[PDB]
Amino acid sequence: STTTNSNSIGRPNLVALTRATTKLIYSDIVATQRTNQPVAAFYGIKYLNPDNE
Amino acid sequence: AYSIELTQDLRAVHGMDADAELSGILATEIMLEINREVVDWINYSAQVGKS
Repeated sequence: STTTNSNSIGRPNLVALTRATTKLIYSDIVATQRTNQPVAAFYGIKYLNPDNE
Repeated sequence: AYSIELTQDLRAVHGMDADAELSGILATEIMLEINREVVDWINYSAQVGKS
């Protein structure tokens, strides 16, 4: 009685591949504007009182 | 032996080509030295004049 014990399996079917990578949030979290020079100078400009606060 | 982080700096800030600047000073240096050689084998190999 030939059964699946006689038959020999050549290869597995590849089915599914999985690479585990985080949902990556640097895009939503931080305010990004590319810099065209190796040093990046953000101004910030403060509207004061006569008391400087 | 110029850094890979240099060219990007120097392309961005100065617009110069990095590589093509070193290839500028090496290609010029050898032809300046090979030329400083023969002038220095003329003044080396020349007899003393006014003698």
